[PDB]
Amino acid sequence: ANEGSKTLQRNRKMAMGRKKFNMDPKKGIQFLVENELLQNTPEEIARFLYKGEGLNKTAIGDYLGEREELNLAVLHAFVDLHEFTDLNLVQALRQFLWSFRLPGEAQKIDRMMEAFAQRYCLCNPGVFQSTDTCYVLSFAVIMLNTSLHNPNVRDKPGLERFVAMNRGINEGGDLPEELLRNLYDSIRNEPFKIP
Repeated sequence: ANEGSKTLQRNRKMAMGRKKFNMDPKKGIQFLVENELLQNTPEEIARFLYKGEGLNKTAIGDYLGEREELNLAVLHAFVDLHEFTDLNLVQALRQFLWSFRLPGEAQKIDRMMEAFAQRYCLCNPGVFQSTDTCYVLSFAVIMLNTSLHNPNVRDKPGLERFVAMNRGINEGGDLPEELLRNLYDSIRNEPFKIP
């Protein structure tokens, strides 16, 4: 056909695919793939969602939380797009929790946080020797953020309470108190921005 026309038609179909995605993620991806606007590979779908241009963060999280094989592969590729080397756990969490909004269903959140924990540990080999320590401490940080910054939680845990709540999780030992302190202060001073 002709180049200018084809480009303009493609750009509007792309805009349509975004709206479709935002109503129903699987249908949006289907429209873009069938119209040759997106390659149907786990990494190309993950880059598309990571860019997130005109996409609702809730719908990104909904797609990433589906149980079928391709969605799990896209989730793993999406987490691999995040660079976490030399970031502390809070810095890495701020970045991750901004790229999409977590689904409500506990089983979907579990898959997503497990994938995060694996990426953080692979990127920072010295920090946590167990992915279970990273997973548990990630939820501790998320809950601390709610406790310190939600006015409905009366009596916010102090640093000593936060240290004592996490004893025993570092392969039977404790995490360095300087690590716990730095995470606590980072959260006290700057709440997570949730999309």
